[PDB]
Amino acid sequence: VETFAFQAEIAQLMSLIINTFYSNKEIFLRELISNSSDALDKIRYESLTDPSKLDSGKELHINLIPNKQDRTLTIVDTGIGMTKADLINNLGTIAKSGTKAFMEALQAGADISMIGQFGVGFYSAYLVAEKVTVITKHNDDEQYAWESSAGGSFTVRTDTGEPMGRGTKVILHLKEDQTEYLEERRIKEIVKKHSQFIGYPITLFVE
Ligand SMILES: Oc1ccc2c(-c3cc(Br)c(O)cc3O)noc2c1
Repeated sequence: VETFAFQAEIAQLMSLIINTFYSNKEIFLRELISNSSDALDKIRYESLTDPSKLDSGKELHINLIPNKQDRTLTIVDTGIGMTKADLINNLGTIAKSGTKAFMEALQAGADISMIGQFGVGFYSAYLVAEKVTVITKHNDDEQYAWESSAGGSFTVRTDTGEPMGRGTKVILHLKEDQTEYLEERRIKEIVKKHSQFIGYPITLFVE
């Protein structure tokens, strides 16, 4: 298990998300589904010239898996997946510059819901999650698990869990007061409101 420090700017972003009074937390799901869509677009694009890229899984989709016993909401996609380097480099984002822009926008009157416009939507997960685990598999790398409960550090390890063919799984370990996001009707509402034009099947698992 390797432990890394967040860049100061990203730690600042995370504290802002965790500490700011802001009621419209539901947008985290839109942001994660958008990320999944982007990753699915990437593997589809690659497959247009090299169909063997889909040998690790032909179906391009997004699954939403609530588990009330574990208090987790898991978002699974069969997108391109991230390499170990992607994970370490802020989950494939340019988060330092994105955070700078986001901060400046907030000071000018923007609100947290606009986070995705700055390319750092992943971190909105911390609106509702006390811990986030990201399991990922790219065609050109091994399966890795990234994890952070904020507090300035994240870990990366090779994943010995259930193998995924290809793609990314974001496991949200929800805060005690945010269990509404495990309820079918609430999740359905959010998907319908914010993700109407995502061009991949979004399947909400039931329990
Ligand atoms: O260059 C990239 C950037 C992000 C992702 C992702 C990804 C990252 C997050 Br974070 C997420 O929530 C969902 C994803 O599919 N999978 O593969 C990628 C490749």
